[PDB]
Amino acid sequence: MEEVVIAGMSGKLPESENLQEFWDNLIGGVDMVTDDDRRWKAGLYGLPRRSGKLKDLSRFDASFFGVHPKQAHTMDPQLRLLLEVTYEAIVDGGINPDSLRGTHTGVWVGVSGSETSEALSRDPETLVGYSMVGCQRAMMANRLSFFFDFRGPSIALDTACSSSLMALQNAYQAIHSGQCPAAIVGGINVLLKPNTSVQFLRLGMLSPEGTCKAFDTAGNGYCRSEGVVAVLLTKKSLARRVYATILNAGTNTDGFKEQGVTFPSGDIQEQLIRSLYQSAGVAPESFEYIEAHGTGTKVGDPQELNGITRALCATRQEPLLIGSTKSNMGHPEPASGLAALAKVLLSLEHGLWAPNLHFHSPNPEIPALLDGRLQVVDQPLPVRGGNVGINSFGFGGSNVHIILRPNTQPPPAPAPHATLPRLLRASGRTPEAVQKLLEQGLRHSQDLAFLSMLNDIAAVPATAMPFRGYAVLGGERGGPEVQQVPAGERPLWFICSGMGTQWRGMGLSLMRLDRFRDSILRSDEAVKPFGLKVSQLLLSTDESTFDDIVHSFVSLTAIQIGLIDLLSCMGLRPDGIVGHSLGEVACGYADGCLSQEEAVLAAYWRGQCIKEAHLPPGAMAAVGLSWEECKQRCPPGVVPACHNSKDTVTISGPQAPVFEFVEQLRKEGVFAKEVRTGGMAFHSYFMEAIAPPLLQELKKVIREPKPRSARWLSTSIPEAQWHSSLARTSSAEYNVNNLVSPVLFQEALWHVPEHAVVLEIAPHALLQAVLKRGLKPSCTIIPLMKKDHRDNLEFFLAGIGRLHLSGIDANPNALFPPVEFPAPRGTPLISPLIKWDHSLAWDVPAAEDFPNGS
Amino acid sequence: MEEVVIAGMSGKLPESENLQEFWDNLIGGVDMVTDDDRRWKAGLYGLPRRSGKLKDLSRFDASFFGVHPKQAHTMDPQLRLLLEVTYEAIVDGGINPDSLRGTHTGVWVGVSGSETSEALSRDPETLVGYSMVGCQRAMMANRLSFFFDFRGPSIALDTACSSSLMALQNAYQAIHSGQCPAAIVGGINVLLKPNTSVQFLRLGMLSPEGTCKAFDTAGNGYCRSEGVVAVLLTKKSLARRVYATILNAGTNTDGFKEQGVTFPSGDIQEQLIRSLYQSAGVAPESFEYIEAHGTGTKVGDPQELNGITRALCATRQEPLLIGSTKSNMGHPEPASGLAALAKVLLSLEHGLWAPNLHFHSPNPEIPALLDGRLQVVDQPLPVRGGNVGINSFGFGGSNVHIILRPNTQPPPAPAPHATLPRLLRASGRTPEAVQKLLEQGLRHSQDLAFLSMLNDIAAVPATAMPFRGYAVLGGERGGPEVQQVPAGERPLWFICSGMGTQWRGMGLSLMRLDRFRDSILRSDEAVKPFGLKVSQLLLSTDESTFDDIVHSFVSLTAIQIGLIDLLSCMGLRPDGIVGHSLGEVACGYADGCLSQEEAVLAAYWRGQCIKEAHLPPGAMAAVGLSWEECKQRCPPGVVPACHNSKDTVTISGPQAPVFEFVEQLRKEGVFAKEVRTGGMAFHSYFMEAIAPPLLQELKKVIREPKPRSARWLSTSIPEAQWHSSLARTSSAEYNVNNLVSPVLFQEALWHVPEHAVVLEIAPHALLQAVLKRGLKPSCTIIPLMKKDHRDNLEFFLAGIGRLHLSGIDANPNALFPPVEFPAPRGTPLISPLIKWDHSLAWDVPAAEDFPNGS
Repeated sequence: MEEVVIAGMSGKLPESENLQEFWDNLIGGVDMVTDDDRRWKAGLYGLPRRSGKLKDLSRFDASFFGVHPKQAHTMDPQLRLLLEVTYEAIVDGGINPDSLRGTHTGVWVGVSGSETSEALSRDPETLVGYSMVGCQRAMMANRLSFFFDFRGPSIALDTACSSSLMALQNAYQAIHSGQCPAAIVGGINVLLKPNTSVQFLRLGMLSPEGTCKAFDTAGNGYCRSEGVVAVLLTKKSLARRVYATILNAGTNTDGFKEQGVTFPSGDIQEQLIRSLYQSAGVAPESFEYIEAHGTGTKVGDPQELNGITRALCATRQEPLLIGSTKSNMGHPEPASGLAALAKVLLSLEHGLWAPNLHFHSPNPEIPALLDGRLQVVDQPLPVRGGNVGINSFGFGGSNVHIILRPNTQPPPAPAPHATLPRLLRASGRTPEAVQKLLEQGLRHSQDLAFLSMLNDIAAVPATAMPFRGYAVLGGERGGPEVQQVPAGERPLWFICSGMGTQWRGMGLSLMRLDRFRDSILRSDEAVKPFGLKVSQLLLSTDESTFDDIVHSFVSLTAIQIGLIDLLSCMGLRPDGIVGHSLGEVACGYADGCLSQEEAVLAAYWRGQCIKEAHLPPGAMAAVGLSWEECKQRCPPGVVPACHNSKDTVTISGPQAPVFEFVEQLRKEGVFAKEVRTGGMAFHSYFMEAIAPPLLQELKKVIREPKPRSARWLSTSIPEAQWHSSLARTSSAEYNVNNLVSPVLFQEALWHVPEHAVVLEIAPHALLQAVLKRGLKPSCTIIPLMKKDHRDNLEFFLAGIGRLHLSGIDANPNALFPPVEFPAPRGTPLISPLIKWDHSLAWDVPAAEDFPNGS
Repeated sequence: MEEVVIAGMSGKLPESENLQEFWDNLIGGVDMVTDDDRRWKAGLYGLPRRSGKLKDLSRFDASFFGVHPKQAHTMDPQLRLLLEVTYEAIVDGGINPDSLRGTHTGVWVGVSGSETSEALSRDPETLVGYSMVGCQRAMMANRLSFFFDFRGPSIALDTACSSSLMALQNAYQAIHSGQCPAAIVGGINVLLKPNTSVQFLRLGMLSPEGTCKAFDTAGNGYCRSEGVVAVLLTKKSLARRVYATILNAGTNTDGFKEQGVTFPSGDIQEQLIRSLYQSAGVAPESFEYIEAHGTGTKVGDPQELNGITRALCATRQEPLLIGSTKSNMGHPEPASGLAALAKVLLSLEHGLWAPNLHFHSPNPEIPALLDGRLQVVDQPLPVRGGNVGINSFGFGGSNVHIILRPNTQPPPAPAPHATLPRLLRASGRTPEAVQKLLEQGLRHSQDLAFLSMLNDIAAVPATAMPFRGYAVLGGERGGPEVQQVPAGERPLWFICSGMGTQWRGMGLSLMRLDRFRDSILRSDEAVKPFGLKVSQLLLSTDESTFDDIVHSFVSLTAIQIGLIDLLSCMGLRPDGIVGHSLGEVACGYADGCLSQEEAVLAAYWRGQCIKEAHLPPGAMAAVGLSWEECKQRCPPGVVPACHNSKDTVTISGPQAPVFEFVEQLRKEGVFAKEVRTGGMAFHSYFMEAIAPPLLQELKKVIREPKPRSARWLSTSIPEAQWHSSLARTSSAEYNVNNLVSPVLFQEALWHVPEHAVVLEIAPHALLQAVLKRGLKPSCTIIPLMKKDHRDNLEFFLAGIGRLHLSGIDANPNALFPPVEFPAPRGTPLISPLIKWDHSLAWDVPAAEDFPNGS
């Protein structure tokens, strides 16, 4: 009752390390079968010289899959290759494999031989026990279920040549019945000992020329080949990527035949095909292509093709295209179904049917090839539309047939959010893997679904993949950044600065993000009744607006609240919060003890009470003196205000004490930074009378307060008063004490741990130099906005990107509108982009480890 | 949506050639594991000396399964044994295998090793191609599907130790979904090369003592064993025999474990058990026995038993019985599930739980064994009632569990038809097989369901099983009769005699049969209005009744019609019909051109017209003269009447011509048999006037006649008049010509073919001596009734029995009321009663055909 789709694909086929190399060789018309001594001699025992073999067989990333190096040498090579391509298939689906770690997904593998098992057990005096664990035929599925933590059925089955498609049929029935949510289908074949080829030669099944002349007059046998293929099957609701939908799948057996056990029977195959499409409810006119078994034998090809033309070409009125990938590749026996399925799905993805090789004249015993009812694809011709049938028949008599419907999702309509720059994060075992992923993301910068699945597969722990990277796409600067991430957990800390950081155009560039704009409009409707709206303070800003201190207060708190909201939808939960005056006001929303409206009205009421009453113009000169030397060198009535660092302390007072330290700024090395904000002496004794009018207004907004958390480190309260009744809750008296007390921004900074990642929440990171000398040198400081930046959205996205390079997982897909659930076809492949650590070589059995009759 | 039942069982286990030998060894407490050099040496390579092995491995009936003797030598022995036990399982179900020849039944076999394949391919210069066909792992299922002509899925699967029960689980899902009507589940394991045992020894899994000390403190490993088991699964409506009903079946996998791939996890097993019974809807209180995996390892037994006591023994209030057949037998790896299932089903059939061996003290790490919540069966204790759970866990991590409910059908209530004698037919390859079946049927003569399934499995062609036999059970004579049947088809011919064969008590003994009594009452209601009823002519017969000729006529035709009805429900369709006067009247009902009422009224009207008019008393003297000499030696007005043979001709005439040939009977060798029937000259010139009154009455009964068939050979019409208008239909003029013409019973007999089987339909076979000298000597004449026989039902059943020995298939189950569809439990097993032609020895690989490190 559930729809079953094909979600992922990966493979290793002759002269085809990756699935793309496979496709290229297939459409290139290259003879992937070769005459090389890569496994045994050229023509020993009278064997054919030509065979299809894999490029390499001794490469395995043993540390990733957690196998001991002594156990990896005594493993079946086909199991090592199956582990790697099984990871690559899940990643090709767009699914992180960690989301299937407890589920009931099953594994079905089609194998037919275990030659490594009998090569590794020839000497009973030097045996090891690990050869049983790494080479037994059930372990080809059980090791996959063990590593990927799969709780479903784990079966290895052998059904001769139809073994791989039979596994697909059983996995189909498991998903269809609701037993399993997902499944993995595999198929493996490796040619190691020549005695099996001598057996097939004496049976009469091997061509002397080593060629599958499919549907040809000169066909006299097949050519043996290798291959390791895996696909990922899932229900429709879990699929990020869809290649095709399996309409139906079934099987039968020939039964008794007078001719023999080996001989094919086309009547039972015709019955299987007709019963399948009937039960599926599809008309035979709707087909356009059928991938035949097509092994090239003398008696098998007319039986199969006459069965096809009886079941399908009765009342059709159109030619039916037919092909066979064994003419391009050779015939891997238990892995022939998934290799043909890979060719079909690659042909559907690229829009062109891959041609057949070695087809010159039709077989005269097949009359449908002579009048045009069946047409062999011998040239590349485009895909028009309809269903594709795939059948594979074993020589024992097992018949399997699949009907699948390709997906035809068009590329989406253009949208105004598609012009915004995006983030792309990557991970890998080596720097080259991260470079490959980032450069392929740069090549396809306008493909939104491709970037979404690439961002989805990047959340791997640093112990598994120790190299991470990022690149900002769609911007003007660009540039991949790759570095090695240290292992372990690093705490994330939030620091939000105070006043003096406003400018012309605060956060406009990232007003294009929807969630930031929603937060800004929420703060707008909150201050709307109070004769104010921060939207004109954002868009219609000139120099007559931010010299006011009320507008500066609300335009600081709203921007910090919007940044915290963006970080909260990002998935990030802070471990420690420490602010600075109005930053400490926004720390209430950062901690959750405040909400939007109370924070914005508290900031506006602070500004309103300050602008209501009037006190002598104040100063904020900054001097190059410590905290203790400033108390003894100020005149009476002049108080130190800000304890930023051990060398930077801000003084507060009137103009004549400000003019007093102009002369002492000439003396020695003393800073003469006299930056003021409206000429008002915040954090001073001049506002001891400001609090009682202000406190009255506040009690009407932050009534029934909530207690502060242990993560919030207070900066207006000294350390010995942290347990008092005033500093447990974020009440109205807590906020008015912030204005009348000096900010202690040094003793809060020494409680930050050793390897913390510090995020600065400010419209301009002017506290970055203070935090560098004020914190431990094993900390990372990341700014989020920069004053007078042309595209501040690119600056924000680079901060999120280097947050990925520190070790904190943060998915930038949540910032943008989500992509529709089926990806459109023609989306680029992901499984060729995965690279492993292949610096080591492992043991492979040779031809001398098998009995030669000596 | 369909109920799945276990219908058949067969097996070959250590020291257990048949399933009964297995049961005996199991309850006998015999250690089926031995220390003999039956496969390799005693303790070479440091291997344990003890192992469980089959009794013989080189026996195969190659001609029955149609394999060439050169192909049989290069076959896997385990496939040969699987073919034989697969036939035995179907026969044990009570089902003829020919009724599944076109159906969609599937085959699932659990294998794990193919050592014969690598022993037969060691020399690439002397290879043969047949070793691929007979030893490839897919062929273990494909050869079964090929021989038995099965169209369903044919899969060989390997899932380590749980491989046999996994096949049962998949076959369960196929029947449950409605995909398959029936299925065959197999499991095979054979120990041939010692290198695999050395691998298991180095892994640490083998006990040094070669003992499975299940649930014991001293358990340190398992003992390797052999075994070939097959069961037959079917839907409920097809089952003649039910062992149990599968309530539920399922599987899962352990997934990732910190301890390793090999280590068992009881938590996932507990989850599987709890999910199964929940989905099945059965309470955990309803269980009474669970067959554990019970391999005897140090860390596996506490994990499995603690998982069982968490899933099952939470709120139970009763002890739960637990056992393990591996303590009796050893551990066959991929065939452990079906062997345990065989032990459980044998224990349910015999009413006693088979005890465990080698259990002395409980494992201290299992606290449920120390307080009584789990109880080990170490003594034979009776079966009380409830469900039985069977689980088998592979060492790769595959977990499978079965819930099955035993059938508790009581033996039926006694009935009056159970005292009647029955027929039992048998077939076999040898005379000893037929003798075994007949003597086991004699031992259980009162078991009706057992005899019904034995009669059902006996319909095999003579080319397959050339020895047939029969025995009449419940009679007083008895005696098995065994002979060799000649091959080919033999035509069946019906001959029904005329008058002069009546006696006192015609057919009474077989009035107890229901269909004969129904035919008699149908003829009774037909003649009821005509002031007659043949029931008092049957029961209330004395010597004042059958001296009348009307009663003799109806009591001949009714008995012959009832015999023909019994033969028609028997399944038999005649090839040639030839009668004799009133026999030729009953030939109309034999041919189908007449019905019951027309035949009975025609016979009664012949008698009524004969008894109406009166003619001079006639004679039927019989003389020892030929047909031509009788015409020249009779006086004028005296006509020869019956041409029985070349030496026997009946004369017809008055008393004074009858007295004339008394004197000539003294002369030479002339018979003086003057037997008359009422003193009336039938087949003579004295009844030329009898026909016109008779014809008038007949036109009112056999109005609108039907044409005679080519099988009916006329005896009142000469050969040259066979195409005339009088002899094409069985009209009223056809019957009145029978009375006025001589019967030509010789020229009809020369048209009978060479090897015909002749059946005599008469209440007393007085024509048996005539047919012996009148027919060819290659014909068999079978009488059906004998005059003055004490039990004529035993005489009829012996005729049907020797009809089976001729070659004609005839099932005597149709004569009696049918047996209810589920057979009651305790019905004797059938699969130990099948014997083969095992006079030849085939090749088995030795230990020297494997690499020893030389």
